[PDB]
Amino acid sequence: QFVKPYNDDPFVGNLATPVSTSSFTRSFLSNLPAYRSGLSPLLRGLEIGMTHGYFLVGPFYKLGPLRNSDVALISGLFSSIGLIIILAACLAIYGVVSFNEDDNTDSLQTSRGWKQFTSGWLVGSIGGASFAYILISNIVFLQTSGLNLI
Amino acid sequence: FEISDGVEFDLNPLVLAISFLGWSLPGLLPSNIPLYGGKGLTTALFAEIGEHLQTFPAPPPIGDPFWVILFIWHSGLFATMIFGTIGYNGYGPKSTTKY
Amino acid sequence: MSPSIPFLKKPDALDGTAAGDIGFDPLGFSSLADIKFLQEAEIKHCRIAMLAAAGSIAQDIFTFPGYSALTGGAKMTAAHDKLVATGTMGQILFWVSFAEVFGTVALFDTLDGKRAPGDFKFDPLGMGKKNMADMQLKEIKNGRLAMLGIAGMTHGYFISGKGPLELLGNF
Amino acid sequence: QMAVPFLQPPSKLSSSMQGYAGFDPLGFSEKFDVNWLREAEIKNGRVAMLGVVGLLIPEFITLPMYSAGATPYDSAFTVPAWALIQITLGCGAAEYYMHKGKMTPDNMFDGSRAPGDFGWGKADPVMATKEIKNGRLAMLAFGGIMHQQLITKMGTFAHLVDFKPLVF
Amino acid sequence: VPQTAAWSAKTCSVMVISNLLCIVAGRYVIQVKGSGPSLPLTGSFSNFGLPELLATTSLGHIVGSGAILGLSYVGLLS
Amino acid sequence: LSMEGAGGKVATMHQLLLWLGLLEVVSAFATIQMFGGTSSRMPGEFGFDPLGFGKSEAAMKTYRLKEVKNGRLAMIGIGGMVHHYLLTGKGPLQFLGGIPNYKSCIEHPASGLPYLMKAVGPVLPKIC
Ligand code: CLA
Ligand code: KC2
Ligand SMILES: CC1=C(C#C/C(C)=C/C=C/C(C)=C/C=C/C=C(C)/C=C/C=C(\C)C#CC2=C(C)C[C@@H](O)CC2(C)C)C(C)(C)C[C@H](O)C1
Ligand SMILES: CC1=C(C#C/C(C)=C/C=C/C(C)=C/C=C/C=C(C)/C=C/C=C(\C)C#CC2=C(C)C[C@@H](O)CC2(C)C)C(C)(C)C[C@H](O)C1
Ligand SMILES: CC1=C(C#C/C(C)=C/C=C/C(C)=C/C=C/C=C(C)/C=C/C=C(C)/C=C/C2=C(C)CCCC2(C)C)C(C)(C)C[C@H](O)C1
Ligand SMILES: CC1=CCCC(C)(C)[C@H]1/C=C/C(C)=C/C=C/C(C)=C/C=C/C=C(C)/C=C/C=C(C)/C=C/C1=C(C)CCCC1(C)C
Ligand SMILES: CC1=CCCC(C)(C)[C@H]1/C=C/C(C)=C/C=C/C(C)=C/C=C/C=C(C)/C=C/C=C(C)/C=C/C1=C(C)CCCC1(C)C
Repeated sequence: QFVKPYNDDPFVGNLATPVSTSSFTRSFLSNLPAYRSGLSPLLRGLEIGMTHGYFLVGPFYKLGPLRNSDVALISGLFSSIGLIIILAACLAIYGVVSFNEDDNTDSLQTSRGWKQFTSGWLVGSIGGASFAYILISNIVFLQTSGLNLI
Repeated sequence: FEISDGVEFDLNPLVLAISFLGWSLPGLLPSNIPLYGGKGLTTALFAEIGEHLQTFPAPPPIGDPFWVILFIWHSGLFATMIFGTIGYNGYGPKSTTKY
Repeated sequence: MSPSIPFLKKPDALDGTAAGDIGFDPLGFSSLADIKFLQEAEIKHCRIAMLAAAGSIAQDIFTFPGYSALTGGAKMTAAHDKLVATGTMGQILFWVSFAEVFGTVALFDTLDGKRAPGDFKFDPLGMGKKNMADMQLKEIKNGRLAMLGIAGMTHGYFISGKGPLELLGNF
Repeated sequence: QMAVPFLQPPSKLSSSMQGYAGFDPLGFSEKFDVNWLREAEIKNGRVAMLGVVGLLIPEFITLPMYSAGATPYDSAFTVPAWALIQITLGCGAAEYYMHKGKMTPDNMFDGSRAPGDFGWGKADPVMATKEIKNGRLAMLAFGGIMHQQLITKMGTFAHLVDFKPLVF
Repeated sequence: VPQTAAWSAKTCSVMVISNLLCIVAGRYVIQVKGSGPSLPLTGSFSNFGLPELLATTSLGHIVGSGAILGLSYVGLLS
Repeated sequence: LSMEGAGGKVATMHQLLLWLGLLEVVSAFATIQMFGGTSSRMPGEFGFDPLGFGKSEAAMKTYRLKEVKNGRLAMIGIGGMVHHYLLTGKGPLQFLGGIPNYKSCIEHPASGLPYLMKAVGPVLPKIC
């Protein structure tokens, strides 16, 4: 009843399941930036990088080598920036290798589309890391994970 | 709401309410054991929630009856929720499959 | 499009027919839950909050004989506590639960679409026969105002320790 | 007229049935045999009427062979339990003989037997409504009297001359 | 240690009622009947077989023992 | 904000932030709708016009130009004011009055972003 063939195609290597083809799943996936409609590859990259560079600062800030120092947050931001640069390089090389120069009109599966996506991802990631750095440096609750209220 | 590609699901919250009451009203059955105090499972859970809200940021210490009461109450609640959704959707008023 | 928020678009789920519908739903809970369910919840909150606010004020003005002796001068939530031991709040809880059983059946009907949300057919004096729309709008408006009022009364009590009218009398 | 006017009318129930007020908010008649429900209602009401009388009269008169407790309800635990088991067995004999061995839902109403009709007398609709109303009132009143005697620990008439609070 | 009361009219009554209740219930709940005669009874108890009687009495004894021990535990029987 | 701690009496800035943040989340939804093209709202249009100055489209255009121009001027001016206050401990009207301000500089508490004045003394001149 709940599990069925994918797209009514019994011989495709997939099954239609609640996790895979439910209404909530479809809405969530179709509203994520990687799939939302109307966004340019640049805007997709911007949103995704913003979201990712934010979470990156914390692990580095609170568990890095200079975590028990007075420069822990700056060190964390710096290490996030380095990782963001490495991942932007990965994105760029993947784009140049995978996508040939034929023009499919910026569909995120084109050379131009992926270039825009990686540029937006770099900008948004650096911006999000900086925003997280500002918020952590200025709010005590984030520097102590709530152990200021104790 | 579609639980799958084309399968619809009611998702009635009254099922949740009924299952919650079905597990919680029996939970009122008091016990004089130290864990419950003198009270039942649901009442003990409410009392612990209030007691540890008074001391908000500090968590209930390991060994506090709060953790055991929480675990038992939620185990029973989830069991009753599963059984209630099964009854409402398979044995309910609009089920098709003879279960 | 929305009347309440001129610059925001009218909520899709809100048709504008319901009482107190001015297109106020910036966050979008109407899409999250069935509008009939939300309307029933809103009217239930309206009524219980109206009773709670009127009760706060009336308890400040007057206290039933004997209840004062049991309560020992406590007010608002303190009274609740004193009376839980007596079992007064226990009787209230039991009977409200008994009513809410048939409320559950009525909500089954409402979600099935057979019953209008908040319609318990309780009009013994027939005050709503003349202008049902006006009466429903008044119910919703006063209920929202009473929800916010009981919120304010309870939180002023938490701040000061005084009562709704006592705080107004002295600060 | 319907007892609960904000709820769908109970379709199974009908005016021909004694004590019909349209009061099936939770739809028991839709899930269970209505003849079974009617027979159970009449039997519970009859037992509860006799039980109210049997909770009130012992307070005044106690049989010679028995010793009375604090309340008629406590007299159940005071008296020999042989008596209680023999009451159970006599009631079983009465049930078998009354129903002619037709004690199960599938066979109880065979022969076009009106619920609650054991042939003791003719059936009058007004008298049947009287019986069912009195039985319902006696069921609720037996609950009340039994719990009053249970908690108060005093006879019902003494507790109406005193009116102490019920506390536990 | 819990209390287990000595044999008494109360214990006998509890056992007898548990057995009778389980007999009647076994009338309602036992799906398949074995193949043989039936104990000499008419009406509802018209297919009561000896194996069904034995099964209902076994369950009645289990239930009576449980109820006796539990009521002694809570102090009601004793 | 120093008095708005957990064991504090006043909640001035927190109240301001609460109400302006409700307004700002609603405006965030509005600008999202405008960006997506679903809504016909124009930039900066909140429907606030009780006195109806800009009801006429030509009047609306002239007033929009005036608003943007004065907004740019105020954007420059408030930054100037804040930096003057950080340097000299003086409000706008005082700083306007005193010209050799660095002679009559008034004391000022720390900014709350102290690191931003790090280079003022070591790298930069500190005429005071
Ligand atoms: C009215 C009659 C009556 C009364 C008053 C009682 C009263 C009592 N019975 Mg009961 N009992 C009755 C009838 C009655 N019984 C009947 C008819 C039977 C026959 C079936 C039994 C059979 C029975 C047994 C077998 C036992 C009792 C016990 C008890 C006493 C302790 C139970 C307890 O609190 O455990 C509370 C215990 C828990 C909450 C923990 C249970 C967890 C166990 C250890 C493991 C189960 C986990 C399971 C494998 C996985 C979970 C399910 C999974 C699908 C998620 C209690 C006073 C117990 C006793 O005497 O102990 C001293 C006992 O062992 N009774
Ligand atoms: C439902 C009604 C009912 C019926 C139909 C019924 C029929 C028969 C028959 C018919 C075949 C016989 C032969 C018989 C015999 C005895 N019955 Mg009995 N009896 C009923 C009710 C009670 C009650 C309430 C008590 C009781 C008792 C005794 C004693 C004990 C005497 C003693 O004290 O030694 C003996 C010998 C008393 C008891 O057990 O007292 C400890 C007691 O209180 N019976 N009884
Ligand atoms: C159903 C029905 C019927 C009915 C009925 C009934 C019983 C209807 C009852 C209606 C009631 C009780 C309505 C109550 C409204 C209360 C409000 C708006 C309170 C506002 C408080 C505010 C603003 C406040 C405040 C305050 C705050 C925040 C803080 C304080 O420091 C200060 C202050 C106190 C000023 C009847 C029986 C007639 C039959 C009919 O056929 C139909
Ligand atoms: C929208 C609307 C309405 C409205 C409204 C309202 C409330 C409108 C309010 C408009 C306001 C408050 C406009 C303020 C502009 C300020 C400027 C341009 C400041 C420049 C400062 C400078 C250049 C400076 C400086 C300086 C510096 C750098 C350092 C200082 O030491 C010296 C100095 C001072 C020289 C109304 C009510 C009509 C109704 C209508 O239906 C809807
Ligand atoms: C409340 C608070 C604080 C605060 C604060 C605040 C409110 C701070 C505000 C700071 C502001 C508003 C700074 C503005 C700087 C503007 C500049 C440099 C403009 C340059 C314009 C140029 C070069 C224009 C050139 C122009 C252009 C473009 C084109 C041609 C014309 C020409 C003239 C050339 C703190 C920081 C003290 C912290 C404290 O804990 C809390
Ligand atoms: C799945 C599940 C289960 C249980 C509940 C639970 C909530 C945990 C849930 C999981 C939730 C999860 C995983 C939440 C994670 C959230 C994350 C990672 C949020 C990230 C938010 C990012 C933000 C704001 C970024 C802000 C960035 C800004 C302004 C950047 C601005 C800038 C940019 C972009 C470029 C130029 C410079 C400038 C102007 C500074
Ligand atoms: C002592 C002893 C000796 C031998 C046998 C056994 C061991 C079993 C034992 C006997 C036990 C017995 C006889 C127990 C019987 C218990 C009884 C009769 C309990 C009754 C409880 C009654 C209750 C809840 C009533 C609640 C009714 C309500 C809300 C009604 C609500 C309402 C309705 C339905 C419609 C009108 C409006 C109103 C009034 C609001």
